[PDB]
Amino acid sequence: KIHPGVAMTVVRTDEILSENILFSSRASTSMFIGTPNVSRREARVDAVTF
Amino acid sequence: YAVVQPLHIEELTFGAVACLGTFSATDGWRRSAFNYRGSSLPVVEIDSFYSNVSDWEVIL
Amino acid sequence: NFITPVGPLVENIKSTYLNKITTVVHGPVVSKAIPRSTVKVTVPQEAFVDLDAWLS
Amino acid sequence: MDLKVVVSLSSRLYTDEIAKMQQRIGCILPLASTHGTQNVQGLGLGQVYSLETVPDYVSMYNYLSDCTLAVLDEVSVDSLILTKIVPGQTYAIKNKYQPFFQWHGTGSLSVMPPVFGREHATVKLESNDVDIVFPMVLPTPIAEEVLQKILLFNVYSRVVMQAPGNADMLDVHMHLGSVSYLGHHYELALPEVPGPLGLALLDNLSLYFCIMVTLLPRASMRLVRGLIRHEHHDLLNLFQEMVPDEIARIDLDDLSVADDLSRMRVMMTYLQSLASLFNLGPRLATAAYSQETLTATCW
Amino acid sequence: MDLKVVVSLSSRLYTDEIAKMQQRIGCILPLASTHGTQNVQGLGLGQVYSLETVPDYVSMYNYLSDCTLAVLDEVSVDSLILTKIVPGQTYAIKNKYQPFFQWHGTGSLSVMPPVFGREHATVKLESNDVDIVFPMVLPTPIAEEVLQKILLFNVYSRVVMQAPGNADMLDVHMHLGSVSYLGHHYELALPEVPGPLGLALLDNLSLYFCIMVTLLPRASMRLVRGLIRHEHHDLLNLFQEMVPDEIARIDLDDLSVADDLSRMRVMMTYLQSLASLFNLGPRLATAAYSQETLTATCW
Amino acid sequence: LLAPGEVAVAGGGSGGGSFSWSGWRPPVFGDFLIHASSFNNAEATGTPLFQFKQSDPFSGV
Repeated sequence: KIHPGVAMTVVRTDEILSENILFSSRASTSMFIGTPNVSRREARVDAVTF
Repeated sequence: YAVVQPLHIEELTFGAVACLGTFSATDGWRRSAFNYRGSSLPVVEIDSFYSNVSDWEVIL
Repeated sequence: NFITPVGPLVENIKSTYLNKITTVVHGPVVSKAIPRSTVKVTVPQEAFVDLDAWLS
Repeated sequence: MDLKVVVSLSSRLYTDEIAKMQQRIGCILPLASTHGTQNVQGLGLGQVYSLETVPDYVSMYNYLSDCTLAVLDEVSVDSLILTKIVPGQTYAIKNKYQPFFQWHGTGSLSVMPPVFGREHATVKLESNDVDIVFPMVLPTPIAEEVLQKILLFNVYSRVVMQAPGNADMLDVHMHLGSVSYLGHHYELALPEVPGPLGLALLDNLSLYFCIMVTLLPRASMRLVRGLIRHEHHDLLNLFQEMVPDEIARIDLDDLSVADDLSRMRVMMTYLQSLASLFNLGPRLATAAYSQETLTATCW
Repeated sequence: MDLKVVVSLSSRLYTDEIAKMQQRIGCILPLASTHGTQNVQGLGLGQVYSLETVPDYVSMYNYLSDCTLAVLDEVSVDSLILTKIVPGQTYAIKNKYQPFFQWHGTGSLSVMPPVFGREHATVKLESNDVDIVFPMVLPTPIAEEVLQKILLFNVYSRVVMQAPGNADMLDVHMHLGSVSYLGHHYELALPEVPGPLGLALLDNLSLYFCIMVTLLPRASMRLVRGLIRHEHHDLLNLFQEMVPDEIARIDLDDLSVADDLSRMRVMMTYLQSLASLFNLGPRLATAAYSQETLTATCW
Repeated sequence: LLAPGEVAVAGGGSGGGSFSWSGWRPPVFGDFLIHASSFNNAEATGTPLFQFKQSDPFSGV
């Protein structure tokens, strides 16, 4: 525990888990919706995925 | 290569590898027992297998 | 090189002298029984080694 | 049955990059996940090949053989639509890679990282803060030629550490630096430092060499000895009148067929497995190619 | 899906040549074009295996790997009907190949160029002034023994021509003359002691093999010495002991870096092209076979 | 079952002629004749098998 020629500066970052509140005023955005669909893909031996 | 067998002509080979098929990742190979004769054996089982055999490739 | 892999069991007739075994080579391994049941290839856990987890 | 991915951009792109991306329609690039909708971060080859990290060129190969290739189909302001490449289907793919190599009908194509340049491959998306790096595809005969050029550099650059020799670093850069083709010479971008995973591939190669060297057939060695003196041939013109001294020292005992036979039997099994080391990437099969249409039908 | 291909003939066949080709009704023919209607100049190997020029083994190998195979189904007076071989389909073949090898169920069949006489592979169609040539289909374990034995017989014949003191020809024919697989013994025929350099199939195969043999101990020794690093592959030191004494003494200073780089590069291009050659090209797998019907269920 | 394609298309002719649907390929089965004392009947129905290539010609087992 002798001193070398130099000092040090230490940096560290931390996380807080805040649980925030949101406010959105009326009629802020307008959205357009398309028709949804189902599609077949990857028919394996026993199983088919949709 | 050190204990028993350093070197010879035919005895050089170590082993071979082949491929037995393709199955789905992210699943398959659960573990289960194989019950016979009042004694069990822990066994894995693969789902949705697709058998596909290739030849042996020498590893060494 | 004298041993050739063939594939998982599918059907087995049990006979006194000469059995008749049916495997599936190069195809979706599927059971041929009348009420269908899923077939899953089984390997003893003592021999099976996950190469992907050992790598990790 | 249905093979389509919709890659969604978080932010609109600029009118110049939508125009640049459209020149690449019909090109392959590997995406990370096999899902119907994805981000842009899995799209290119950009994460493995970054500006802040050195290119390995062998970790990049390993990224391609693991990923799932897809063909770019349609480009818009907020999307890029692709169709994934699965084993049991046929595809129509265009030849639009910038260092231009011309394909033959009924040939086999190969997929390799952007060996010829970082800048030839990338379309920079500064709107979405990403660089989309395309892989380079080649005909198989020339792709193997480039892969060999890259590996021998990892050895010879290290062997010649800092040599004032005019012969060194000028011969290994004129021999290994370029790949010639029909009326052209294409420079390769070769790493300043041969990194790991490229030397570890050459370590496996050596193990095959340490084996093969003990079982070389001697009848083969005595043939080349007789031909380098007595006859004149273009293949043996590499050797001058001078004969490699190693062969005269390796081959002393008289030829015996029963020994050279079993030497050939053991050796041939190693070459069969040696071939697995060289492919190192995904290969395509092409059945039709139009010189003018620039569209193959790959399988 | 339509797999039929109708080959139309310019002129009607003789009543004899119908008997010749019907005998070969079940067997594989490589097809130039994948389209439904075709010419007769396409199907044979007469393009690659021709009476006028010297045939090559490594040239026919490159063709069969790319080409489209097909199976004969019916022969008419002026027609030939085939069905293409494509993935995901099961076909029934017969074996009608003049040098006869027995097949086995659940084995691996290989399609290799005809290394026996022309007369065994060909059917001459004088009416159209063409000969159609069939590739030979062997079980792979038989095809390997046949390859490496005719390859050695070519090296030993050319060697004894140089100085008859090298080898004894009677001892050669008895080793390399026979092939045995699974209790069956076959006495193959050997290409009539050719004599000049450049007149047979295997002469390029042997030269690529013989040159790769000589360059290996020099080239392999640069690797293990150049690769030694801090933390290399752990098996590297163990196999380096294995190399013969006379190879460990190789002095790398005798050859300049330029000449050493030239020899190593030539060796790798032969090594890479010789590995895949020994895999025996396009292979068909088997799931059944009947000795009396001669019909294999292959895919 | 009596349909030209390799897989059955239900309804007979109805819905027939698609022939390109998920590329479902049927399995290729193999049949082996075994010494009954060589194979234990209590096997897991799915275990991978291996055939040793005999060296006696014109055998039947």
